[PDB]
Amino acid sequence: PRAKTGIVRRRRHKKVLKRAKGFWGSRSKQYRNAFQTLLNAATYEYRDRRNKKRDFRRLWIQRINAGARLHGMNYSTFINGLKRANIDLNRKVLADIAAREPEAFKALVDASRNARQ
Amino acid sequence: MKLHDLKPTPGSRKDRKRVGRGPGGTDKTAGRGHKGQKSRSGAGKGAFFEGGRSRLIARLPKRGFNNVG
Amino acid sequence: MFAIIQTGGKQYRVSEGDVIRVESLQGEAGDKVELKALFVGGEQTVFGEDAGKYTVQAEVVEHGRGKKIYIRKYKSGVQYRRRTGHRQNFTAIKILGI
Amino acid sequence: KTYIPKNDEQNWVVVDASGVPLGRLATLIASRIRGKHRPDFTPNMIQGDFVVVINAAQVALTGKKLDDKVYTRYTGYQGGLKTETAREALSKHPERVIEHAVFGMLPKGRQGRAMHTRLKVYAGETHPHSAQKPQVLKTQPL
Amino acid sequence: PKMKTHKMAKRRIKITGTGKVMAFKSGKRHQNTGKSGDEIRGKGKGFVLAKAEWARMKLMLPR
RNA sequence: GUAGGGGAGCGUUCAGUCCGCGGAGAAGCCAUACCGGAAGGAGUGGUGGAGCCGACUGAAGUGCGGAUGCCGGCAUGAGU
RNA sequence: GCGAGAGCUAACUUCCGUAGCCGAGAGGGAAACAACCCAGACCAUCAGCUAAGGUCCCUAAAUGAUCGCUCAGUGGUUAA
RNA sequence: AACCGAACCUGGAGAUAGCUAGUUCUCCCCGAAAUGUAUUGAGGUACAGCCUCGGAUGUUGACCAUGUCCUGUAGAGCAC
RNA sequence: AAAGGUGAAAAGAACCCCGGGAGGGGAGUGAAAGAGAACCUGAAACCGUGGACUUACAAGCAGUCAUGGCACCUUAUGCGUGUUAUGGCGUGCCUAUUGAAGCAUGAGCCGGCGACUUAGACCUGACGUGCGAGCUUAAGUUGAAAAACGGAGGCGGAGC
Ligand SMILES: [Ca+2]
Ligand SMILES: [Ca+2]
Ligand SMILES: [Mg+2]
Ligand SMILES: [Mg+2]
Ligand SMILES: [Mg+2]
Ligand SMILES: [Mg+2]
Ligand SMILES: [Mg+2]
Ligand SMILES: [Mg+2]
Ligand SMILES: [Mg+2]
Ligand SMILES: [Mg+2]
Ligand SMILES: [Mg+2]
Ligand SMILES: [Mg+2]
Ligand SMILES: [Mg+2]
Ligand SMILES: [Mg+2]
Ligand SMILES: [Mg+2]
Ligand SMILES: [Mg+2]
Ligand SMILES: [Mg+2]
Ligand SMILES: [Mg+2]
Ligand SMILES: [Mg+2]
Ligand SMILES: [Mg+2]
Ligand SMILES: [Mg+2]
Ligand SMILES: [Mg+2]
Ligand SMILES: [Mg+2]
Ligand SMILES: [Mg+2]
Ligand SMILES: [Mg+2]
Ligand SMILES: [Mg+2]
Ligand SMILES: [Mg+2]
Ligand SMILES: [Mg+2]
Ligand SMILES: [Mg+2]
Ligand SMILES: [Mg+2]
Ligand SMILES: [Mg+2]
Ligand SMILES: [Mg+2]
Ligand SMILES: [Mg+2]
Ligand SMILES: [Mg+2]
Ligand SMILES: [Mg+2]
Ligand SMILES: [Mg+2]
Ligand SMILES: [Mg+2]
Ligand SMILES: [Mg+2]
Ligand SMILES: [Mg+2]
Ligand SMILES: [Mg+2]
Ligand SMILES: [Mg+2]
Ligand SMILES: [Mg+2]
Ligand SMILES: [Mg+2]
Ligand SMILES: [Mg+2]
Ligand SMILES: [Mg+2]
Ligand SMILES: [Mg+2]
Ligand SMILES: [Mg+2]
Ligand SMILES: [Mg+2]
Ligand SMILES: [Mg+2]
Ligand SMILES: [Mg+2]
Ligand SMILES: [Mg+2]
Ligand SMILES: [Mg+2]
Ligand SMILES: [Mg+2]
Ligand SMILES: [Mg+2]
Ligand SMILES: [Mg+2]
Ligand SMILES: [Mg+2]
Ligand SMILES: [Mg+2]
Ligand SMILES: [Mg+2]
Ligand SMILES: [Mg+2]
Ligand SMILES: [Mg+2]
Ligand SMILES: [Mg+2]
Ligand SMILES: [Mg+2]
Ligand SMILES: [Mg+2]
Ligand SMILES: [Mg+2]
Ligand SMILES: [Mg+2]
Ligand SMILES: [Mg+2]
Ligand SMILES: [Mg+2]
Ligand SMILES: [Mg+2]
Ligand SMILES: [Mg+2]
Ligand SMILES: [Mg+2]
Ligand SMILES: [Mg+2]
Repeated sequence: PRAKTGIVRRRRHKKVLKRAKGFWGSRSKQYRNAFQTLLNAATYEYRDRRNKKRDFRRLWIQRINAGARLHGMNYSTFINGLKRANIDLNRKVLADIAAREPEAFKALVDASRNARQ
Repeated sequence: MKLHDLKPTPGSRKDRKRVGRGPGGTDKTAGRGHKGQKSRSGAGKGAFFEGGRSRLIARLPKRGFNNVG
Repeated sequence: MFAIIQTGGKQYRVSEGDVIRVESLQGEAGDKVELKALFVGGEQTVFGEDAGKYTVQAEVVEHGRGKKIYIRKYKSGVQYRRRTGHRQNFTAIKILGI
Repeated sequence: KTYIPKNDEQNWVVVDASGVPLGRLATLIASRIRGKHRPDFTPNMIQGDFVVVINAAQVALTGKKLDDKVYTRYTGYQGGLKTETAREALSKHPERVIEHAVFGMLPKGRQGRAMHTRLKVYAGETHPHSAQKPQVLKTQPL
Repeated sequence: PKMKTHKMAKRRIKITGTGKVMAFKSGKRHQNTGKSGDEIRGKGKGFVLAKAEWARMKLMLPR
């Protein structure tokens, strides 16, 4: 019994090719560059996911001291003074509190400063 | 009995090694190691310096009895 | 405003059905109790432990299984290419509490 | 999940460089351009302000406004580096010196080139952007 | 098929026993010898060790 | 985690047995946001116009990106 | 890196010993950078703490506090 | 008879090739070596050494402490 | 060397239209001309026409992740789909190597062909079955829509 490759290879190739949407040029049309681009793209997808965690970390922080200094203290002497205010621990995305309710972020500034005295 | 439902004893047939055929195992170089005289093959049980040649004490015949302990 | 502090469940203030990591006990009406970490009511803020005594009731809605991803991984010149599937379970919970 | 804003607003301010150390006036203006004073809201968008630098001519400089500050530009032609306008000389056109400092502290990508638009340097005491009434920043931080 | 390597047979390597490979003791054959009288005698019958698998298939049918 | 050893498996053709499907439409082809831990598998629609799926067992010419690999088609250089 | 020979007490030299790394080691730092510093990646999270290394703006984080030192851009290139 | 230090064709013939290149489906478990001897040996092999699988045994393994013996380097010294 | 296929049946397209023709458009036949003789299916590379979203201060292994914009709504109003602008990050693949983005090998692209096999009463192990102190046949004979018979001989059983 002979068992030629037919239908198998086209199906595999077409699944690779379909992963290529708006890939530029022969990235979208030739199988070999499509598959090769996907190897490097693997690298990027995994690394980036882990990194995106750390990137939103950064955006968080960068808003929080901007509001903090608007109230006359930096990030450092703030997220300290909430933690030194101990039970105050809300921590996760204080960014949004600073970015939408300033009546609240002002009270948190007063709390941190009271804790540092 | 159902021939659909015949089943060989588990463990009595194992599958052949399919050497080649992926990076899911046994990639590129087959079972083999890389370079070297491992390639289309030959040469037997021989070390190709000096094969432990010990001397020879010899007598050709024999004939032995059938045993009934 | 209200959001899971995605370490597990603890949160601030305001009521709206939302996703979370799985909650063990199922069906509905888990009524799962929630402990305040912040509140803004009447825009009258109360926070940290003082607010934490405040309750937040919330019923369980549905168990789920969020959208699929692939864990695919690659290294160079070494034949290291591996592909696997993954899918995270979750738990809708409808906010309701004080 | 995280809040991102409009683009709706543009806010102007005059910085007085008169007697300030350059370089420190530099980072002050560069941050007010980047948008780090309001919450950075989003990196993608230039939420930063328009800045008007007046009395740019009188910027102070320490150690050597001579001798030290050798600004340099390369021309594309062989022998085209020997273009080292340096020093006090560029305070014959002061608005560029300040404008160079700030530009080295904005990022080099497509936003930064666009952010260059938001710096408005006038060497004299006066500025003509009266129409967008800017009001003032000033000295130092905390 | 499968030959025995007849270089194994009347040569040392008796196959015999609990499956282990005896061999002889070698130096001072009938090449010249002054040397000791307690070595000229201690050349009777040795038995090798970590090569046996090679020796066996030289002569697995015990000729 | 490289050579290497071990484990469990996906898909292709052929064969035996079963369950069946097909001109009110089969394989093949084409699109797709569904499913499975992967190899993969289904749903629906378009095309086609005569054969074919699923399950269990068996046997293999059984899985390609490379080989200045082969055959064929078509491009670039260029309206030069 | 340490201990030695050969070498000019040269070499990203060569040859032994010894520990660690790369080889097959991703991640953070060292501008870039196999070997150096921190640390060994089962999968997911728009949660928290630290290590090396950092906290003027590119660029996450004290234009930090207290004593001094250097007015050379020393910092940011050897010596008799 | 358009390539003559030994023509062309067919055959042995799939010459031989310690040399180059290539060797394709998937996830899981473990995980090396570039050392030592020998070699018409040095980019090849044989046996060790390091990997894995299965069986047997069953802490015999690992650091660390105490006890005990062995040693002529660092340093030092000038008694050869 | 390459080699193939209208349709069940030639019923193989009278007649008309543009054209020297070639080619086509109708009318007819036929279930179908979505079969018309460059005659089953008709993938891919390659060439085009139309549409959506886009692009003429931009430095770029061609992606990836994040967010805004504009379309769209048949596994589909969502944790959607397509496409964009902008930020962050980001040194093709293989081979060969102490060490490859390498200015080191290979490759224009796509399709198909393309490499660990077979053999032998041969050795040596793992797993599984039958019979077990014993196990088994070879050549062949006779029967074959099927398999039985056939102890010659082979392996244990004694070693030095
Ligand atoms: Ca022309
Ligand atoms: Ca030309
Ligand atoms: Mg990345
Ligand atoms: Mg934080
Ligand atoms: Mg086999
Ligand atoms: Mg395997
Ligand atoms: Mg090779
Ligand atoms: Mg060969
Ligand atoms: Mg031989
Ligand atoms: Mg010799
Ligand atoms: Mg790479
Ligand atoms: Mg490598
Ligand atoms: Mg004997
Ligand atoms: Mg149909
Ligand atoms: Mg499909
Ligand atoms: Mg028909
Ligand atoms: Mg084959
Ligand atoms: Mg390959
Ligand atoms: Mg090819
Ligand atoms: Mg060709
Ligand atoms: Mg010397
Ligand atoms: Mg060296
Ligand atoms: Mg190597
Ligand atoms: Mg390592
Ligand atoms: Mg690393
Ligand atoms: Mg690194
Ligand atoms: Mg870096
Ligand atoms: Mg460096
Ligand atoms: Mg280096
Ligand atoms: Mg690396
Ligand atoms: Mg911390
Ligand atoms: Mg530290
Ligand atoms: Mg900062
Ligand atoms: Mg200071
Ligand atoms: Mg001639
Ligand atoms: Mg001719
Ligand atoms: Mg000749
Ligand atoms: Mg040949
Ligand atoms: Mg021959
Ligand atoms: Mg020869
Ligand atoms: Mg491991
Ligand atoms: Mg010797
Ligand atoms: Mg060697
Ligand atoms: Mg060995
Ligand atoms: Mg074991
Ligand atoms: Mg022991
Ligand atoms: Mg012990
Ligand atoms: Mg000394
Ligand atoms: Mg016909
Ligand atoms: Mg015509
Ligand atoms: Mg005509
Ligand atoms: Mg009709
Ligand atoms: Mg037609
Ligand atoms: Mg047709
Ligand atoms: Mg025609
Ligand atoms: Mg037909
Ligand atoms: Mg056709
Ligand atoms: Mg067109
Ligand atoms: Mg177009
Ligand atoms: Mg321009
Ligand atoms: Mg533009
Ligand atoms: Mg260009
Ligand atoms: Mg982009
Ligand atoms: Mg080299
Ligand atoms: Mg490199
Ligand atoms: Mg190149
Ligand atoms: Mg190259
Ligand atoms: Mg080479
Ligand atoms: Mg080339
Ligand atoms: Mg036999
Ligand atoms: Mg025979």
